[PDB]
Amino acid sequence: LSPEQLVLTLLEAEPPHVLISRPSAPFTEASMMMSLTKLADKELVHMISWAKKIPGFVELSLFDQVRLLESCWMEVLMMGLMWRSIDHPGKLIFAPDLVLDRDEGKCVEGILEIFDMLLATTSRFRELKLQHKEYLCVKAMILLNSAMDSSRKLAHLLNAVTDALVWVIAKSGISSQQQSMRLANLLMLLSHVRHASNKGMEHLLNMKCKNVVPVYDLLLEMLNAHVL
Amino acid sequence: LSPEQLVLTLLEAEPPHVLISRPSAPFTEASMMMSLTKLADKELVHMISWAKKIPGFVELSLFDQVRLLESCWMEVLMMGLMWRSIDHPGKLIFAPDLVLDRDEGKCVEGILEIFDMLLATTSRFRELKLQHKEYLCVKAMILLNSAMDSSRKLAHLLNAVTDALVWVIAKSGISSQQQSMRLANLLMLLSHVRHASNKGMEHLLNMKCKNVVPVYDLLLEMLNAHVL
Amino acid sequence: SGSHKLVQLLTTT
Amino acid sequence: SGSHKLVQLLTTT
Ligand SMILES: O=C1C(c2ccc(O)cc2)=C(Br)c2ccc(O)cc21
Ligand SMILES: O=C1C(c2ccc(O)cc2)=C(Br)c2ccc(O)cc21
Repeated sequence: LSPEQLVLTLLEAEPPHVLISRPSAPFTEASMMMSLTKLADKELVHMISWAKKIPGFVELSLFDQVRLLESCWMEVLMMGLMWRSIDHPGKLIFAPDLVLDRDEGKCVEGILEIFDMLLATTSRFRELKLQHKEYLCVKAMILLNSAMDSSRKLAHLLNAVTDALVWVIAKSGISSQQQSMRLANLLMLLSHVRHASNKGMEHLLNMKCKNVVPVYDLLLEMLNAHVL
Repeated sequence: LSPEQLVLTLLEAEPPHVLISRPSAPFTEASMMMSLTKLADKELVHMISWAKKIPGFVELSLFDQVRLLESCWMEVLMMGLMWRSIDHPGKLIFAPDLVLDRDEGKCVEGILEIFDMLLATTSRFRELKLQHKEYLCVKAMILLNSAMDSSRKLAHLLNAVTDALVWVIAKSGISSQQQSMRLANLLMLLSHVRHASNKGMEHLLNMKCKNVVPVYDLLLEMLNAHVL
Repeated sequence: SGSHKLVQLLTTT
Repeated sequence: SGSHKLVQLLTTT
């Protein structure tokens, strides 16, 4: 499976956007969390289907598939959020009809911090002019790199996606040194995504304990991350 | 300054080897943690000197120097732990007189999770055969990329360390495709360091609150500031 | 708990 | 976040 075919396969596997609408009135702490969690819940279902379309993912052991998904889900959700927001500075496009202003992050205690590192990272991806194909590779890499016989099969799958990303950057036409530098600049941002995910999951868990918003079923299983 | 001499300046910034004076008392729960925090504290002092020895770091605003070190210190400490443990499979070489077994991490609740994370990432760098000069650039990059007149100075320096790592990989003489692959593999591990670091901080904070480990002035400060 | 909904979506759908 | 330990080490040799 050549790099182009892998990239092409990821492009097709892109899940359609989940449509959710902003509540009628100005957000309240409860209505914002209900919105964010309802969207996350529905996107998680599609994320599972997306993952199965990633070459070799279904060939890993069920337990590994689970561990990988329990470990990266929020990062994947956020990587998708930043991409949708790439062409809208100061804005977070959670959904077509759910465009949040940084200032709206004031109604939920502690989420404003989250919105900021997301906006900051987005600005960075904007600075670098992240491309669609690049984005596809990176999101897949996040899933396969969340390693937080298949283990060997996993490494091979990550190198396949890495090769694809390398291939995409090469097609841009920049010098060989600049390709290396771009590959580096793009990947140095994964640490930021991982950190944002951590704050996000700590935050959501807190909102749940606070009874600020209900969290149950699939969203919950992912949150607890212990179905195994 | 050529990539080569920038790397030489990093080698020159390396902190001295630190010992904890006799790991006496088979390791129990209290003595283990007191040993780990005692060492962290000594290392933090050396870490400050190290940061200042990196060309351009002291040129950053005082506000930036502080925020960069406050966010990356645990990651840097762990990156150092891994480089020292790279040639000792199954062991974490915190110091010559502080060598810990996964079984010994069973003593403290929540530590086995951290140790396994660390051992696995160390095992990964070992597979990749991480070189001493790569370690130097990576550690430096951790400090400069922990950013969740002066802003432009940072990006400049971060670009310089990145250019140095690309250079180091080029001297290995391997294939161009393999150089890109190696670069991506090394960088993707920063996610794992950031992750284990977030877990160590959380465990350490809990320990502070219970007053289970002696009060360490510098370490206490680095810990408190980070969360807030 | 440990088999149901993540696991269901992964192997059932 | 200052106060002084980290800061004094950053401004002395
Ligand atoms: O669920 C949450 C999301 C989210 C939702 C959909 C999406 O596509 C990306 C991220 C964020 Br931000 C967030 C921040 C704090 C929380 O307690 C829960 C969430
Ligand atoms: O201080 C701690 C370290 C450490 C110390 C020195 C070093 O070079 C690297 C890591 C770890 Br692991 C750790 C885990 C849980 C804690 O509550 C405190 C620490």
